[PDB]
Amino acid sequence: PQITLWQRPIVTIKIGGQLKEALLNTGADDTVLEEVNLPGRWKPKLIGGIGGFVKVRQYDQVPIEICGHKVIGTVLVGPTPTNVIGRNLMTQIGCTLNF
Amino acid sequence: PQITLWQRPIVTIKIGGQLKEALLNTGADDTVLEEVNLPGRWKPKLIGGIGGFVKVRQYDQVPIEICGHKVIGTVLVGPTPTNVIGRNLMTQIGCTLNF
Amino acid sequence: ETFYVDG
Repeated sequence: PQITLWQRPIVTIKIGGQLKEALLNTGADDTVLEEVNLPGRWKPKLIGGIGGFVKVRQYDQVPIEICGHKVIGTVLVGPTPTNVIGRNLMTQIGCTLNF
Repeated sequence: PQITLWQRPIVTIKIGGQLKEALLNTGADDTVLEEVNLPGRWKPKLIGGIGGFVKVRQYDQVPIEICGHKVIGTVLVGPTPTNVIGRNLMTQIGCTLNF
Repeated sequence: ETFYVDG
C-alpha cells in the first residue's frame, strides 16, 4: 500500500498466533511488542536509556506478518506504550519513505 | 526521493535561517527541534508524558525547507535528544510510506 | 535509539 501520514500509520500484524495492531515507526530502530508469548530462545536486552533503561526479551528471526507481508526479523517483547514496528522490520517488508 | 530504512532517515532542513539535520519520524505526531531561534509569536506546549511532561515553545505556521521542499507547519522548539520531523510536516512535503 | 512520540 501507499500510506499517507495525516493519521498514525497503524497496521494489522500477525505474530505468535495472535492478531495485533502496531505503529509503523521510522524513528524506531527496533520492533517492540507487548502481550505476546513467543516460542523458542531469547536473551534480555536493555533499551531506551532516558531515566534508566527498560529490559525486554529479544527474540531473533521471528516470523511475523505485517500488513499481509510475511517476513522474518528480531522482535523485542516487553511493555510498550504502543506496539511499534521499527526500521528492522520495515526493511524486510520493503517499506520506503517517498516524496 | 525514495528513502530506504536500513539506516536512520536523517535529512537536511533549513529553519530560521540555519541549516540543520533531522530524523523523518513517522512515529512522532509533531516536529521538535532544538537550538533554533525563531521569530514571531509562540505559546508553551506540554509534550511527552512519560515520567512528567516536557515544556516546549509552539510556533505555528513556520516556513521550513525539508530535503529541498519549502513547506509550512507547526514547529515545537525545545531540547530534544535528536531533531525530529513528525507527521505534521511529512504530510506537507507529501511524504508517504510505501511497500 | 528507537523514538516515536506524543504530547
